Amino acid sequence: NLIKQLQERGLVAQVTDEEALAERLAQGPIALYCGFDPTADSLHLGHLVPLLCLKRFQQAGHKPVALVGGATGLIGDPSFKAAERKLNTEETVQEWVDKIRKQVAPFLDFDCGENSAIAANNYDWFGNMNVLTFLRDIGKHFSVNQMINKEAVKQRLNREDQGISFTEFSYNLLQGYDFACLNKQYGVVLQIGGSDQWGNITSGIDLTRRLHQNQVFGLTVPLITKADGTKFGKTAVWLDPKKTSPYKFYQFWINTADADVYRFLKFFTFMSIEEINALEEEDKNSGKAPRAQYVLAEQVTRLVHGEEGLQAAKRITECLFSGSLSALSEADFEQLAQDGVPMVEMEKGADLMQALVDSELQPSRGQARKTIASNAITINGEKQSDPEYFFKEEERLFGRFTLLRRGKKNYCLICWK
Amino acid sequence: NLIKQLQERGLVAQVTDEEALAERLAQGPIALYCGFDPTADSLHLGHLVPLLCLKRFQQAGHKPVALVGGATGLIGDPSFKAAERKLNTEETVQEWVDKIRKQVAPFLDFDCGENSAIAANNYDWFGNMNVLTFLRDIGKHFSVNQMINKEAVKQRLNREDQGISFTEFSYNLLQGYDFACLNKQYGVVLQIGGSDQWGNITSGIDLTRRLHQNQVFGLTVPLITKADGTKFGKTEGGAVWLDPKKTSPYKFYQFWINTADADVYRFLKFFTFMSIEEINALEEEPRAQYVLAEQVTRLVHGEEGLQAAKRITECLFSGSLSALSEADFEQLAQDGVPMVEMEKGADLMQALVDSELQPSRGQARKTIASNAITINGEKQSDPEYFFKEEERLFGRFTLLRRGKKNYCLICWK
Ligand SMILES: Nc1ccn([C@@H]2O[C@H](COS(=O)(=O)NC(=O)[C@@H](N)Cc3ccc(O)cc3)[C@@H](O)[C@H]2O)c(=O)n1
Ligand SMILES: Nc1ccn([C@@H]2O[C@H](COS(=O)(=O)NC(=O)[C@@H](N)Cc3ccc(O)cc3)[C@@H](O)[C@H]2O)c(=O)n1
Ligand SMILES: [Cl-]
Repeated sequence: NLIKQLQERGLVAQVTDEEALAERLAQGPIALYCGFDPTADSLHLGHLVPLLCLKRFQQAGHKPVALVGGATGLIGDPSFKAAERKLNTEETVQEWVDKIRKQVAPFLDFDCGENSAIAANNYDWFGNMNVLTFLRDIGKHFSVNQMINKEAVKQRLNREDQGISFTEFSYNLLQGYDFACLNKQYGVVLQIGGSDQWGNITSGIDLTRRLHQNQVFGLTVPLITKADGTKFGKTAVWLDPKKTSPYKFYQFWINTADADVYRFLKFFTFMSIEEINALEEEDKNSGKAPRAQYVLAEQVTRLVHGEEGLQAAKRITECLFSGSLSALSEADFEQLAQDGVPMVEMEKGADLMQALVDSELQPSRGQARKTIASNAITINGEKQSDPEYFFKEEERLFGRFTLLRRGKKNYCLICWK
Repeated sequence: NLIKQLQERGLVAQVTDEEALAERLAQGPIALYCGFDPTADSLHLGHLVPLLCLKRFQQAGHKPVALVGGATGLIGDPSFKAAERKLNTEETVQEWVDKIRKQVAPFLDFDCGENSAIAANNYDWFGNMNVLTFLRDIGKHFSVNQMINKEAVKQRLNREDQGISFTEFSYNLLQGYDFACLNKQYGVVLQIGGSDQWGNITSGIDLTRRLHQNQVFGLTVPLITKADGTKFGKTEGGAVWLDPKKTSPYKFYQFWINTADADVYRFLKFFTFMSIEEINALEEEPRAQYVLAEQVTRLVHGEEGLQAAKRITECLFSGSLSALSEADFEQLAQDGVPMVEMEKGADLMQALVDSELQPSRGQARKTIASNAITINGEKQSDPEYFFKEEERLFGRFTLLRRGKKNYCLICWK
């Protein structure tokens, strides 16, 4: 029972007619879908949970359809968003569409027979639909009375100053129609998404019933919450390495709290529930701190960034920890400059004293002198006690980088020129 | 000032930026519009007041655009309507568009130089507009918070069972964009309509600022009211239509004759081109109901229509029918007097029973014997009487009267 398995991982927030759906799943393979709107040039961890759920359905023999919102990204989903978003250009949305389609593709199997993945784009049907056709054939089935009371938009109707345009208000109908379209095109009978998408999903179930007279289902995945109450992925943790480096991504998982690590293994990895429970039991019964954060970091970094990406994240982690930077490549230093450690700009010939001031590692030049004399500053992991020390020509790695460290953990990469 | 002249006729319910509109009108000809949606095969008396206002503006040198809602008629205006309307088909709406366009045309001048009237149809811009273009280019300028606060839809936003669909809720944007579209195509700077249209007009004014950076104005006419509080133009038969096949010229003329004294002077101002000074002079007296009937019947049905209405009224008052044509008896059969279809050979007693002028043959006999019945205006007091063939006028009609006023037209099969 796939639904029961997903429930056991904590991956089911809500599900329409659970018995009929589980009966349909047990009968044989179904076609299902999840949509992703292009509101940026990359997906982030928030999007990864339902994307991996598409893969979990596919592993059970079901056929996943990953829709990219070519049309809906030109409209804007207001679902649980406090403010109206500016419209993006057709040109920008198209660029993002191609980037998101290409980022999604490696997470699903496009070559496993009858249940092979499908890439879809709702611009295929909205790009040539007339307004009167939309208002009549689709709009007649929506009650504004019900629409204005939906949890996803109700708060936007409290104050006109923090209101909702007719454009964003119409979004719910567009997503509704997509479900009817995919049902007609591929026999899609299930739509999945994060919990904020419930209302957009249920509109699609109801519309499919009115237009195609078919029974379809919805299933939502919970929005990720931390046990301490703070906002998840607040450092967004992007999937694109040029937005969030494999090193920053790996470190994000390493620093998961003990209260979140087992839930996160369930949500973000393909480890069996038995292996995750064995790992939790081992951490519970070992007289030591948990090791689960290391397993989670390895699993998700390999999944998103491959073995190359995981090996770079570990190599960088190792070199920063050990102090020895000889193993680091220029590409590894580029990850550090991007987002791995705080970084600053400085011209070659600088004394160790002045490097510490602009990096915000020291308040003044007078303080810098005593901190060097106390043998508290390292240059590329080598202890340097001389206050009057100037960096050697071999110390500027790839003629552009030097890693400053004050104490055990305060870093600043200097990007030379 | 044309605005002040409309105000003294009581034709101004609301007007936007009034001092600026008055100054724009005084400077020279403007282009203005009023829209009419196809929800029937004919307009009715409710549509006449804004239609005549387009003519009032054209007489002052302005250029009227009479819009027929080929696209909006496929959507449905919910403004101050208690319930959701069923959608009409594209084929039905198109038939009605052509009928309404043809009905409107004689009221305006399409051949008077620069200010010649224009027939417009919003299907010309919405019939092919892409949904994403409409949602982005138009819908982004509309606040749902403002829309739900429009007076026209407040009664529909409290209970789902007396609710509003997304289709009817979008209507306000279509009418809003028509004003922007006409401003761009023709330099239209004013929209007029009944007072129920205020919210739809103001959305168009706002949208025109947002889209074209142009200042445009709105003016509404009051919804015609009756002093006694009852609905205007609601007769026993229903609405008072402009189409003579729905409401005969005679029935039309009689509706106006029977206007209450408390309404007649106000109605002369709304429905006629008589000067305000003459109406006020007429009030000093009444001839007003006859003047109102003559003016509005001539305006809607022409001189022929008015003459037919007067000739029928006179023949029915006098009982003398020789002046009636077969077309006049057709008006009587349609809606002029009660009518009954009968097989030839029926006796006078049976015609009285079948027409419900009498409850039984026995009673009919006494009523005939009492000299209460006329056949084509001639007394017939023989209770055993059978109609003569010559009494079937045009081989088809025989008008019966019981007492001095109860008519029934027999239409022979
Ligand atoms: N922090 C977050 C952010 C997003 N998500 C989930 O990720 C998925 C993609 O997020 S999204 O791109 O913002 N999605 C939307 O805006 C959806 N309206 C996209 C869409 C769905 C179906 C369709 O027919 C057309 C379009 C959705 O299922 C969200 O619920 C999430 O789970 N947690
Ligand atoms: N009893 C009545 C009935 C109608 N009217 C007035 O007659 C005019 C036509 O009536 S109507 O056909 O119901 N009008 C509508 O539905 C308008 N929404 C038609 C319309 C206007 C502008 C536009 O760009 C597109 C469409 C409108 O101005 C009404 O306010 C009136 O004054 N009294
Ligand atoms: Cl006879």
